[PDB]
Amino acid sequence: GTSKLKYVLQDARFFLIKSNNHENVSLAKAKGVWSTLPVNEKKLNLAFRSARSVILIFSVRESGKFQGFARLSSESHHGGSPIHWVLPAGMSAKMLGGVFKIDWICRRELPFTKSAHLTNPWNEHKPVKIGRDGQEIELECGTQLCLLFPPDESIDLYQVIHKM
Ligand SMILES: COc1cc(CN(Cc2cc(=O)[nH]c(=O)[nH]2)C2CC2)cc2c1OCO2
Repeated sequence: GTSKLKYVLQDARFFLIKSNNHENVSLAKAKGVWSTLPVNEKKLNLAFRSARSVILIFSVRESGKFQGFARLSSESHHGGSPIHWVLPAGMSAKMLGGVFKIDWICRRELPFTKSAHLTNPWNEHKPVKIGRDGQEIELECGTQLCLLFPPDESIDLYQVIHKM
């Protein structure tokens, strides 16, 4: 069903997260963590305090797809286990902010062709696939986008609900 998912998404905030490669999304899916540049770290920490759920919707650059979505379970923190992010040439790990813990809601992919009818008011009503890393997605567009993903029957939202 979709009812627990709708409950988790109720009054949520949504952010488009771009990854340079599949390797970083794979790491995030395996370890339940994400990290970003300080500009987006500040936005996400503010959002985490502001709303019952903050949803990150992931898209690997040039893949033509979203790779899933996850809920922030923490603000960013430093000093944990280093994550061997495949950083681009020239970016040290020190350029990153802290690490956010996340709980995956859907690890299935969604092609951009399936979201062509959804526009994001916070990015000039451009198709929701279009946006910089960290672009906020307005509630209604973000909710409908998440509802387009194939159901992920491997995940049980019971434990997620208890964290709200
Ligand atoms: C494009 O190369 C980059 C790689 C990273 C490593 N990052 C993936 C990631 C990619 C991204 O685009 N945005 C993110 O927040 N994270 C892992 C820490 C999770 C961070 C970057 C970045 O440029 C903007 O900051």
